[PDB]
Amino acid sequence: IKPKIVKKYTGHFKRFDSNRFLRVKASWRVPRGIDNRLRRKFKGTNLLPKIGYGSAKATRNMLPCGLYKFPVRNTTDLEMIMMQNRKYAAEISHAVSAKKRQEIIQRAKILNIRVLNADARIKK
Amino acid sequence: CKARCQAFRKEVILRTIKNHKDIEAAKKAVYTAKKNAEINGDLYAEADPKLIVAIRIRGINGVSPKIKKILKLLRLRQINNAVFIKANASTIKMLRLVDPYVTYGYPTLETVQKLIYKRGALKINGNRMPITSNCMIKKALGDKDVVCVDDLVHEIYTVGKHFKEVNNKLAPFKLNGAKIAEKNKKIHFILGGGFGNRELLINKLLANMI
Amino acid sequence: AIDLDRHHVRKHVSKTARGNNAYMKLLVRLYGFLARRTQSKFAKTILHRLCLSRVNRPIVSTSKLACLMKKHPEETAVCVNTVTYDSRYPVPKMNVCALKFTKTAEAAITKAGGKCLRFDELALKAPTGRKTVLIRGKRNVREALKHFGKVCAKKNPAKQYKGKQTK
Amino acid sequence: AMVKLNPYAKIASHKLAQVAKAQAAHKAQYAAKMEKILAAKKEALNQSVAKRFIKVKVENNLLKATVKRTAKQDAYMKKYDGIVKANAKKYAEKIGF
Amino acid sequence: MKEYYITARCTDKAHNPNEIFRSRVFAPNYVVAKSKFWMMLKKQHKVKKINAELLQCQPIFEKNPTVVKNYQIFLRYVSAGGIHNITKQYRDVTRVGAVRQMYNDLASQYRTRQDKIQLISITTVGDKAVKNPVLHQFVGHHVKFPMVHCKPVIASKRFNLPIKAGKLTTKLC
Amino acid sequence: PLSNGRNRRTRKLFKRPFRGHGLSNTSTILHTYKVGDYVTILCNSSIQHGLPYKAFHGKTGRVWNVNPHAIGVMVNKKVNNRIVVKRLHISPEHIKPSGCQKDFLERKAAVAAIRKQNIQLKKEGKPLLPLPAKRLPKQPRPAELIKGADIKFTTVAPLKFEELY
RNA sequence: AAAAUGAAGACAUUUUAACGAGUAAGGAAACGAAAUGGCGUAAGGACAACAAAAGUAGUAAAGAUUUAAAGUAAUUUAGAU
RNA sequence: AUAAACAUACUUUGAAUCGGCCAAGUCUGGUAAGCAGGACUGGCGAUGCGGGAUGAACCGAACGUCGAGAUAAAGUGCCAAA
RNA sequence: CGAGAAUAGAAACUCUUGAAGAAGUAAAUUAUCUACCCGUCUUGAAACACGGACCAAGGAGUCUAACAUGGAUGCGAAUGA
Repeated sequence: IKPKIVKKYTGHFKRFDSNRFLRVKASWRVPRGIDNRLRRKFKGTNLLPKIGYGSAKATRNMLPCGLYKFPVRNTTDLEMIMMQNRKYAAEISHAVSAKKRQEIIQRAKILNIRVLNADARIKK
Repeated sequence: CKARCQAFRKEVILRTIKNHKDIEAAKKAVYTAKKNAEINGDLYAEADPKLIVAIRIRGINGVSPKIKKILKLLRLRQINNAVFIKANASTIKMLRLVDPYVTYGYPTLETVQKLIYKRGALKINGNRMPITSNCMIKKALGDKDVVCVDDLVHEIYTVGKHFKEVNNKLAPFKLNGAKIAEKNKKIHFILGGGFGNRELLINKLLANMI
Repeated sequence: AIDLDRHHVRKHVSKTARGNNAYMKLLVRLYGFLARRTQSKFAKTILHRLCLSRVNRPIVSTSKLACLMKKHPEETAVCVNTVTYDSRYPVPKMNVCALKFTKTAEAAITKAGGKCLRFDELALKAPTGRKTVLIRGKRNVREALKHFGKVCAKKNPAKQYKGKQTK
Repeated sequence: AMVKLNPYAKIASHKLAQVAKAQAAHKAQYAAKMEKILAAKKEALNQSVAKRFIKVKVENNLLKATVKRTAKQDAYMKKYDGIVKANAKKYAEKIGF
Repeated sequence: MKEYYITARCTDKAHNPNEIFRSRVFAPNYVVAKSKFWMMLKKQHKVKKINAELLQCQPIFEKNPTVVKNYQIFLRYVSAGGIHNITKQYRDVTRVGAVRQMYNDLASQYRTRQDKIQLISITTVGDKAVKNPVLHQFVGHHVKFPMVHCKPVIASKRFNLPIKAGKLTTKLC
Repeated sequence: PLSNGRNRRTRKLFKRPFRGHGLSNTSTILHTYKVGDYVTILCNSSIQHGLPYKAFHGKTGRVWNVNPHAIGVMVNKKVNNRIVVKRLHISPEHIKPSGCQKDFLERKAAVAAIRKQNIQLKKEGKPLLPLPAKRLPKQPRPAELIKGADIKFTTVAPLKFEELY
């Protein structure tokens, strides 16, 4: 089973004037100017992050496959979610070598756990 | 155990039968008096209404402090909010002072029923709980000898002894929007506007707002 | 919108044991459960007084307990605060329940034949409270209260924080 | 939900139905009547324009009775007509100031 | 526009409670009719709502709304200069019908809004007593005229097409 | 811009009432004030000694102390955002008995008469009389019938305008 | 805000109701029914495969460029080079 | 009479601020001023949204993210929904 | 005719599309509606008010000492030493 994950806003909340100047990055910063077009919520430019945009509590932080991410560094770290294979999905860390990745990928097949990095660092 | 449900249902029917007797009997007496006075060639003076329903017409911006307090005393703290008000020298003067911000008039029995059944609510433990059963009405107003919704309607319409306690338990109704006036709500209804005393014509407005 | 007199703000009442004391946390757990189930105003009172700040839980000495227990011979004084010892005056025989007993106060109460209880034992013995006398210490005896206000005031002057060349 | 709140709804709905059913029938059993009195004043019209319509003296009683009533009720029809004539005169004088 | 018959009595020290005031008020509804009645009582008899009781507010309906009558209206209105008394005549079948004509006519010719006109009285006059220069030509028995330049009539909005086909023509009707 | 004199703006406030100059009545100095009474402060400009401040004129206060020649009065004064208690000592010439409780003391007497009759009736066993009804704002008057035999009608219509010159 | 439940679940519990604009300014940490909740930089003390070889790393670390995913957001996570 | 228990009474510690501006069935000086200065209230400042073509103040109405409807000021020849 | 009540009765379905790529999402372009230059002083700035050509790194409420209030802590006619 998988609930319908509903997102209230699929875009990105870009910083103000980030499109015009390359020194202003795209990471959001609430404008604190006294005459700012955005913080005054004008027509056209009135897009600010608010708590109302938050997604449903039931489906928050849930991957599109319907499971919650769980990072693992070795085969032992897989045993912490072997009771909840219908809720969590494994995630081999970005620094785990290719040798340790095969043991994690093989073991998760034994324990019937879905791995999202099953196609990482595969040989030629 | 749950055999009291049968006894409670019978008791509610007896109260409902009794209440409809009082409303019907008073209606007959008024009709008979008018009929007889016409036969004798006399003049019959109708009684003034005892119940008044008032709706808040204007918003919360631009209200003088005197008007701001009166609208708070009548529980008209939001636009399109309706309450039941007793009629006397004090309240009629209070409504005249806040005339531009409210329209009011005299409800009919059918108007009272529809407002209570559809938009009714009670303030239980500080929570605005909508009316769903006679058990909650009995819990809130059992001490005041109002144990069913039809007791509640009869008390409001006839303004009984416990009107103050019953009326104060009823949360202010939240109404829809409707065509407020012919010209606009900046003039009195007498001039064809929106605010002021509409008398029995307030039931047409309430029909579109319930 | 709606014309509210004021908006919703947190009610300024504490409802848990301030700080990270594991034992005081359990005592609030015990009496929040007792007051919710037994519905006794005594457990409601003790639970409320367990959640006050340290400054608002003033001490009660053994002299004050003795005077208040004079015409209550077979009773258990209940004060939610530390019970100090008044070395000026003797301590009679009585049972006290308190959060903490001073080393000398506990010896004085015990040596006279009395008993020093904790709040867990009191709930075990008298949960709703039957032979207990509720006692709290004095709040206005703090020296900080002397300097509050205007020292130039004609009616109730303050007390002039001492400093440079105070005469 | 209405029954749960107002158990009297069943008493004043069945009894309301019986009011409706009969009241509808009264419309029917007044149209059959007003079919006779409307088909007895046609054969008092197409029988009056036809021949007589100077020869303006046409019979006073071409209209024929269709519903039969006793003599006592006949006296009450003229008693009622006198009252409604007085009521019309009573009202007209009043509003005429 | 509707006509109402209103009565009331005054119960106080100044006025004896055996004197009943009557009036016939033209108003869009009974609420407006009462307001015109109460102000008439207050400005002419010092009678106020808080010290008087209303008795009747029944409507008045036209007895024969199928007979064409020449109505005469005596009214007084307020202009930039002062207050004037006027007498206008209208041809209609109802008393409330002629008053509707009077209010529209006054607001057009004299630019006088409704809240400056007081209708003193409305009566009915004969055929030859109409002195209106235009209306005097229709009170006769043998009025006759062809309505020329008729625009063709549409049965309903259903056939009101924006663009038509072929040429267009008026009607001599 | 006024000045800050003790008796500024008192050309009309301190003037004696028309044809009311000269001495005052002797009931002013003969009326007996008791602690708890209600009095009204009314400055008498004819007695310049002990004249109360003009801001207390007409304020209704309570008698809190009675001295040999002066009557203590307790009145409320408004300050920036609070109300303070003012305690004065005024000679009887500058005050006046207050009738603020004139009707309240009459309804106190009515309930006392009923209560006195009730205790006698309870001793006799007969039912007790009820207490007087509370005052209510003007209620909607009930329906009434008017006998038309002695009823006269007068038509009301708008009046033809007549010039005032 | 009020009721219910409460040694550990978990999503900072469950239900009901009311509310949510805002410059200057305030709301330090901790406080199980938590007296606002969190993201990031660097260094110090611990913890990190519980069965005696116990976090990742030449089977490719940090960093850099991008593609996608999670979060209202600060940001985090993973793939490829 | 009506309203009021997340009512009421506060205590302690402290921030920013005291250049203001507009409206008017108001007033004073001035010929007058989008001038200068005041009484009462509401606003702008601190404020976006719908309307007045445009506008700090006018009219309606004050804002968590959305869907569906009934509306307000005001409008319905086209630009422009009617 | 009929409320209460006693007694018996009944709801589990169809079609289309999708690894020959469904639903969703993202990027580019097009089209309708929509959008004045940020920071600052100011009653009021998009202003014909000042600073700003662009990018990277650095960059500004800190430390010592006296007092007070306040939240957590120890002891308590003593506390600290």
